[PDB]
Order: sequence, then structure tokens, then C-alpha cells
Amino acid sequence: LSEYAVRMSRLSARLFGEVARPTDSKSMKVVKLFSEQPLAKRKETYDWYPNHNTYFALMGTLRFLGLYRDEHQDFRDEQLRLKKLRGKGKPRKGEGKRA
Amino acid sequence: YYVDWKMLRDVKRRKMAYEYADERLRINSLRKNTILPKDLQEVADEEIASLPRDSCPVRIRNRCVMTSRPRGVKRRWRLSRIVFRHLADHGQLSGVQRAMW
Amino acid sequence: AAAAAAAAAAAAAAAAAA
Amino acid sequence: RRKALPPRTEKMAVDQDWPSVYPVAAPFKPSAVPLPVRMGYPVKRGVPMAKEGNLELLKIPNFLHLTPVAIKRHCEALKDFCTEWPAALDSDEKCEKHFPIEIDTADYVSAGPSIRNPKARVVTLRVKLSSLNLDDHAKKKLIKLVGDRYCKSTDVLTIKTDRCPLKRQNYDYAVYLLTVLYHESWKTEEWEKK
Amino acid sequence: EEVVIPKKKTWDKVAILQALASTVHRDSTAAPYVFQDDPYLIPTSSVESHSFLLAKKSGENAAKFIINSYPKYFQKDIAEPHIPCLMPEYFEPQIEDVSEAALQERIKLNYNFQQREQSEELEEATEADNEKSKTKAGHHLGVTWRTKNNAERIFALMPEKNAH
Amino acid sequence: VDVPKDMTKPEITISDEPDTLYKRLSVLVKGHDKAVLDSYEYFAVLAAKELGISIKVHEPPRKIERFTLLKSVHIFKKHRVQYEMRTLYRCLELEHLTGSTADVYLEYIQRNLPEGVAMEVTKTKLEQLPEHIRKPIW
Amino acid sequence: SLWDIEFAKQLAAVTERPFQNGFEEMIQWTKEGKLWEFPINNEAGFDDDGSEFHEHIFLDKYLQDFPKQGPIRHFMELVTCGLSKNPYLSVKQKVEHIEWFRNYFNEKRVILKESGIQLN
Amino acid sequence: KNRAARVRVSKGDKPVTYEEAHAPHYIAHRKGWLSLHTGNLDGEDHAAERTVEDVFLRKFMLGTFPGCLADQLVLKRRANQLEICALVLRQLPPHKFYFLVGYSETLLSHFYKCPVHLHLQTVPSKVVYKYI
RNA sequence: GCACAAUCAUAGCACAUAAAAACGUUAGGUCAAGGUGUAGCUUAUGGGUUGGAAAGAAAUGGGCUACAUUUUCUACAUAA
Ligand SMILES: [Mg+2]
Ligand SMILES: [Mg+2]
Ligand SMILES: [Mg+2]
Ligand SMILES: [Mg+2]
Ligand SMILES: [Mg+2]
Ligand SMILES: [Mg+2]
Ligand SMILES: [Mg+2]
Ligand SMILES: [Mg+2]
Ligand SMILES: [Mg+2]
Repeated sequence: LSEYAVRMSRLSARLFGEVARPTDSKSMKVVKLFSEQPLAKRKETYDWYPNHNTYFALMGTLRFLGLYRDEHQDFRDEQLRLKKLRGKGKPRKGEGKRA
Repeated sequence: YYVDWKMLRDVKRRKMAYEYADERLRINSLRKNTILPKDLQEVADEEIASLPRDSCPVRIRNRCVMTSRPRGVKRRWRLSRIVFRHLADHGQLSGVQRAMW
Repeated sequence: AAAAAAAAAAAAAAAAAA
Repeated sequence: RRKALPPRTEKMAVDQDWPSVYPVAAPFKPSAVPLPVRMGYPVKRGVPMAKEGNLELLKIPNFLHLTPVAIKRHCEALKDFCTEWPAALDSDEKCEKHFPIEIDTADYVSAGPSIRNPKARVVTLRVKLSSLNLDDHAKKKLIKLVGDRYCKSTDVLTIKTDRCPLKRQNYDYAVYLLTVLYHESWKTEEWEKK
Repeated sequence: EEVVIPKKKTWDKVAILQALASTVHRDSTAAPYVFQDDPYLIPTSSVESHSFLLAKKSGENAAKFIINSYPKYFQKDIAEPHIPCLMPEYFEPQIEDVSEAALQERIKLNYNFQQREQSEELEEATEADNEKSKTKAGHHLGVTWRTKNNAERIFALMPEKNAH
Repeated sequence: VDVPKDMTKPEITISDEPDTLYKRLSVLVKGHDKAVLDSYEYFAVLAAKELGISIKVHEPPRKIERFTLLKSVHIFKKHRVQYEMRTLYRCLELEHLTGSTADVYLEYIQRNLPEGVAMEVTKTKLEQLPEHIRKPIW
Repeated sequence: SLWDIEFAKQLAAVTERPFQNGFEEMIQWTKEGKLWEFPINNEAGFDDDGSEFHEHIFLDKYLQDFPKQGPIRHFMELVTCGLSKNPYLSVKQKVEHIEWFRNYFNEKRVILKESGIQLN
Repeated sequence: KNRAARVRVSKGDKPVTYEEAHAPHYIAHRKGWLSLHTGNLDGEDHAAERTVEDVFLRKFMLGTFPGCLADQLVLKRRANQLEICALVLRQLPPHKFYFLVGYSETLLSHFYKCPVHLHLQTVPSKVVYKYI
């Protein structure tokens, strides 16, 4: 390590746009934090799960409008109808424990 | 609805992390440095602690998209190891085949 | 320690980098 | 009431132009293909399945719109949009003497709703230092200023820019880097005396 | 002096595609491209060909009506170029209190455009010769006594320009 | 017999700007199976021989990604299921191309590019020298 | 003028037709915006506000409201380098980050005076 | 015993298709992929974004064409436009088939912000490959 | 016809490996990948916030380090 070499490196850093003055490795964390995209802002992270609410709402609206025919929902409804006809349904809110 | 209440909470966690990602990104620059004095770093610690809990991306759990299984989920397909097989053996994913060598 | 002065705005105006 | 219409096979002419039936990509509809093709694993006593309702024939991509006849018919009309290549630059020796700078730019394609690919921002600039007007001390300074980006055995400097988002912005940054390096390689400062 | 650099040719986005379309002419034994090539769906007669297009359009406009009735299921944009034609439409005005802002939204989206005129005139608001022209055009495009009632609203209320 | 007449009507103009030159146009086509890649290679060769491109085609090495998962649902680790993803590569090396020629070629290629393959285009844009480097003195 | 649109729709009524060829099916979608622009370039539709490299890399113009010889410049040079090495964010977002740091340091004046280093 | 995508052997009267008649270890050997895209390549991305849209369409078409759909879908993904090939029985009238195809090509395109093509092939019955 | 076999994959054969192994026994494991019939909750066996989910009297399964001289350290492809 020589003075000519350290001046050449200081000029090379200034020209390339890096950190010119000497800094410890611990101070490069704040450099990397802005040089790279944060975790919470990545698309693969913030858009992990699609809109299951939109999926269910669209499917149910189509089913009620008469375009989609959900066999699983029809099975659930048929089983609930048979259960209520047998005599064991869903109690009204507020009369399950007291009444 | 969603798959599970756990997935519903994880969606809100991701949303709050995306909402407060900028504030934490700006505050951590005051803590992860050694040039600025520690007097302001100790205050920045309290400031970032005063943030809501779900704002940090650390509470984000990488679950499945189909069944929301908390473990055994690939990161590239975002699917559980079982739903991935149930789809690959059906052939709805290109290039996937039984490894034979 | 010692710091060398770098012509930033001058180089920018010379190479159309301002 | 069910109606059964015969396919185009009984009406296909033996001298009919095939690109007229299959100009673009099609899902290989068996009603317009007069060729009896059998695809599928046969049975111990059976034969491969027919073309009607064969799922394996729809699974595979079809090149029926890219037969050599259609290839020639399309390439004949494409002679109007292209230009002539200069025959005086067939050998790379004169290409290096005339246009010494090489600009490597990456471009990717993918089927889907998204087009943005973060791998497309990189721009490479390769410059042969034997085609410039650097003096001895200027070259010796440029070597130590660029560092490992200059191959001493190949005598080529490679600048790989990825800091700018846009490819044109990276190209402008690369040409600015080349300009500022060529300018700074000549300035003899005070510290060069030691 | 030894280098040779020719000039480039600028074409349209679909010019080269029309150049390829000019290579292939109309087929003889082929059904029209709007119909499906399957024999069970190929139109047999002229009435069937006239009915299948209407049947397909009755599904197209039905899906468009569903999109217009539920825009929240299509607000999420995935495509990078952000194609606006695949976005849901909105038939409601932006402001309901400002009469000058409601007129400009009701002239472009019959009965509501006429009711906005009364809602604007009830507040003793002076309307210029620019909004009234479009308000009268919105009625002259769609639509006897109401015609005279609106034509008197052109001169008796404000001296609307003869050019309008 | 009934052929349409006057079917040609293009919009081609000659701009005064000098066309850009290219040294090497590399096309890396990745796919799953080899039959589609061979058909695409034949198609590209046929499309290049008509235009006079002199395409050099070699087959880059393949890349196979294998990953192991469990076989059963709840608890069986001694038994596994291994899945494989192959990626076969094709290298189309074009040389001595111009701007308009490269544009029309890439258009005619990407219009008919199959669905099961992807393509990476690497361009060698030719340029002599910028204006501030020819013979400047600071 | 609504009459101009009335004439335009009457022109389109005789102009448009059901597609008779897959080539026309692609031409219409390309003219409308559904199909991509060929050759496929990964930057179609994104201009980044017409900015250049001097608006992204050279960000020293925004650090004038800071002490030059203090540790504030030593801290902000790292942020400037990180923002210049970030092709993901635009120019306005980096300006907003710089302004956030400016107003934070200008609001917290007692801590810098207590630390022992004179800052303005 | 492996059960994944494997239909068991009955007494000898059940009709099975060419797809179900092959065990999962025959993918890319005798039977091909039902979906084609670029996300499942080596140096490519967007593997889950296409997979979720694939499963959504697998369910959507099954709910849209109930009882008349013979086999699984063929989902091609080629240059920003996705093709859906279906083998449907000719149970529904052609007017009802055209209504549904015109509704789908206008709903799914606006729902996924990408052009969709829907091709239908009418079969008289389920094509049986093995014993029936 | 289903198993076996052959064929296929480990980019040339053969070999080996891989892969495959029907019908069934163990009322074998999985209601906690996921949906589920039956039987039970609805001011709670439901939905949220915060804090803790120790520890070892003792036994045991499987791996790593070794108990050295064919060893340990040093530079080093293996003659110190
Ligand atoms: Mg559940
Ligand atoms: Mg065998
Ligand atoms: Mg072999
Ligand atoms: Mg053997
Ligand atoms: Mg085995
Ligand atoms: Mg038991
Ligand atoms: Mg046991
Ligand atoms: Mg339990
Ligand atoms: Mg359950």
C-alpha cells in the first residue's frame, strides 16, 4: 500500500461513483440498504397471496347470476338442507347457551 | 373468504410491512451506522420500537397459496409439497416430471 | 486523512453529465 | 335435433395452398387437417389413437403454419423492409479499425402479462485500447484507474453498467464513463509526482 | 471514405403484419374466422350464421355488463403496458353537489342529463353557452313536448350562441 | 380462381438517419423438449437462408434442476419423490446484420415463437466513437 | 362537439367487421393495445418520466442544505451512493428520501447540539 | 402403493381415457404436459403467477361447462395471449356454446388483463383408450 | 386386458442404476396439507392484543469429535 496507490483508488472510486473516503465495513450496511430493494417492497413478497376474497366473491356472484355452477357449494347446500330437515340446524345467535 | 385465519392475518402483516417499509428503511439507516453518534441512535431505537408490531417484515410467514400450509412450501411455486405433487402428477405444470437418472 | 479535491460539476458540464 | 356436418377433409383440394388454411398459429383442429395422423402409445393388440379427439395432438405445438411453402411466401414479402449489409465490413479486422466500440445489450421475451425483466438493464461496453490515442503515461494511468476491467492479454476494457434503470440510461452512463476515463487519463495531478 | 452506411426504413407497428397478411389470400373450403371451425358449431344456413353471431355477442355484452356492475373484481392490474380497454367502465358522476361538475358528467352518461339541468337551475346558477350546447346535444342525440320544453330552455333562460 | 386484386399496400419510407449496424446477434432458445427446438432450428435456418444471414447454430449444454420432496403426507421420510426439470438450449449465432434486417428478422421470429420455449436476444451494437473522444485535449 | 363523435361512430360502423383472418385478429389487437410491440423490448410502456443518468447517479445537488465538513456529509454520501445504485426507485422517490432526512435532521436540533458536534 | 394421479383397476368395465390410463411416471415419456408456458424453465421467473392462473382456469372452465367437458384443458401461453383448448361433448346447442365462448373471451381477458383465445372441439362421447 | 416382461431416463451399445410392482393383509399412519358424512359449539370449543411455553431425578434411539504413530501443527499435491 502506497500513497500513489491510495490516491489512484480514491480517484477511481470518485469516478465510478463508489465511496471515495475510507469507511469501515459496518458502515456499508446503510449503503446496501439503499442500493438494493427492501424485503417488504419486493413484488414477490408483497404480492404473495392473490385476492382470495376477489376469487370467492366473483365465483359466488357468477353462481347467483346463473353462469358458474359450483358443485362443492351445491353439495354443502344439499347437506345443510338434509341436516335441517333431519332436525339439527344452526342455532340462532344469542339462544345457544342461555336458551 | 381466505383459506384460514392465519392466512388472513398474514395478508394484513404483508400489507402493513409494505405500508411501513419506507419508515423502517429510513430509520435503520440511523442505527446500522457508526459515523453518527450513538446519542441519536438510542433515540432512533425507541422511535422504531414505537412503530406497530405488524409493520416489520419479520412477522411475515411464507405459507402456501392453495392450502396455507406453514411449512413444506417451495418459494418459486409458492405451493405446498403436496399440492405441487397433486398438480404435477396431473400435468398442469410444464417441464415437471419424475426424476429418473 | 488528506482529501483530494475532485471537479464534479466541471466534469459533469464537460461530459454532459449535469 | 342434432346435426352432423362433414369436415373440410372431403372438400380439401390436392393442389390447395396449405398456408391459406393455416396462416397463423392454430390449436390443430382436426376438421381442417386432411392428414390422418396417429399419435399415442398403442395397445398390445391395438393401434395408436386417431386424430379425432386426440388430447396428445392438442398438447403438442403445431408447425402447420410454418411449412417451407409458407416460410418462403412470408420471407419473399419481407425483402422490402430490410436493408443491405455493407460488404466492405465482412472481415472483423476492418470492423475493428472502423467501429472499435462494441455495445452488448440484452433483450428477453416471455409469454405472460408482464414484460419487465430486471435482467434487461445490464449494458456492456467493450473497447479495444489499441485503437485509441492514449500516450504511454496515459495508458499506464488508465490501467490503474480501471483496475481489473481491462484484460491485459486481450487488450480490451469492459465496462458493465447496471446502475441506471433504463437501458438507454445505462448506455448514456457507459458512454459518460468512457468519456470521463479518457479525459482523466491525461490529467497529471500533484500526487502523480510521488 | 471506405465505410458504407445505408439508411434505415421506418414502418408502422402493424405494417409488417399487413405485409404478411397480403401473402395469404382468402381460403376456399374454410369457414369464416369469427365462427368456430368445429363441425357442430359451423353455421349450416344463413339463419344459423345470423343467429350464432348474435348468440356470441349476447355473451360478450353480458360479460361486459357484469364487469360494469362489479368493477372491484377487475381493478387489479397485472399487465405492464396497462391496457386501458380491459378496464371496467364507470357510469356514475364524480361530484353530485356542484352543478357545473354534475352537468359535464351527465351530458356524456337522457333522463339523468335532463334532471341535472333542473338540479342546476334550482340553485339559481348561471350556466354559460358552453355547457348548455352539450346539454342540448345530449337530448338531440337520444330523443315532442319535451323537445319544445328544452328548446325554450335554450333561448328563454340564457342567450345561447347561434353557432350552438 | 377468385383471387383478390391489389392486395399490396405497405407504408415504407426512407429516413435520412443512418441505420445502426450490428456485429453479432446471439439467440439463446431454452425449452423442455428437443423436438420443438429442432423444428424451431429448421424454421430459423429456412428463414435465414432466404434473407442471406449465414446463421451459425450450435447446441449449448443442457441444464437439469432436480428437487426431492416427501412421498407420504404425515410421516414418511425414508421414502422420497424426486422431480426433474430439464432445460435444453439452442444457440442461433447471426453475424453481419443491419438495423432493419435485425428488426424484420426478430419480428418474424417472435411472431411465430412457440409457447413452450423462451428466447434471449443479445445484440452487439456497432459504434465507432463518441464526439468527446475523437481528438480532445481536456 | 358531440356531432363529431356521432360522425366518427357512423364511420366506425362501416369500418369495423368481424375478423376473417388471424392476421386481422392480431392487427386489431396490436392497434388497440392488447398485443405486444414486436420485437419484444422489456422497456415498452415505461419511460421513467423522461429522466436521464444525470438525474439518477449525480445526486450531490440535493445535499447543499447540510454541513459540508461535518459527519452529516459522511453519512449522506452513503445514502447518495445507495440511491444512485438503485435502479428500482425513480428520481422523485430519492428526492423524497433526501427531503425526509433533511426535515428529520432539521427538526431534531437539540440532539446534534448535545452530541458535541456543531451542526446547523 | 402409489396413488397420485392413478386410477385403480376395476372389474374390467370402466372406461378410462388416454390420460388417466397412464401412471404419473409416464409424463414426458408417453403423455405430454397439459399446460405450456415459460415459467417452468431454468433461467426464467413467474412460476407461481402462472400456476395460480392455471388452477383458477381449471376450476373456471369446469364450472362453466358442467357435464359436457370430456377431458382436461390444454393451456398454452404464447406471447402475451393465452390459448385454452377444450374437448366438449355436443350436448348443448350451438347458440348456447357461442354464448358461453363469447362470455368467456370477454370475461377472462378483462379479469387477467391479457388476451385469451378459446377453442372448442366437439366430440360425440368420451374417447375410450383402454378397456371399456 | 390388468401385473411381470419389454420399452423408457442416467443424451452411443451391453451392464448396472433409476423408474415401476396389479389384486389384497395389517380396522397400519394421516380429521392437524386440503375438502369432508355423522355427532357437538354461536355474548364461545369462535375471532384479536400482550407475556410465558421452563427445568432435569433417571433411561434410551440416531449422528459428530476423538481415544492417536497409517497421529497432531506449519507451507505445501503426497520426497519436508
Ligand atoms: Mg379450513
Ligand atoms: Mg418393467
Ligand atoms: Mg439408452
Ligand atoms: Mg437390464
Ligand atoms: Mg423402487
Ligand atoms: Mg387403527
Ligand atoms: Mg405398526
Ligand atoms: Mg383432532
Ligand atoms: Mg377440516
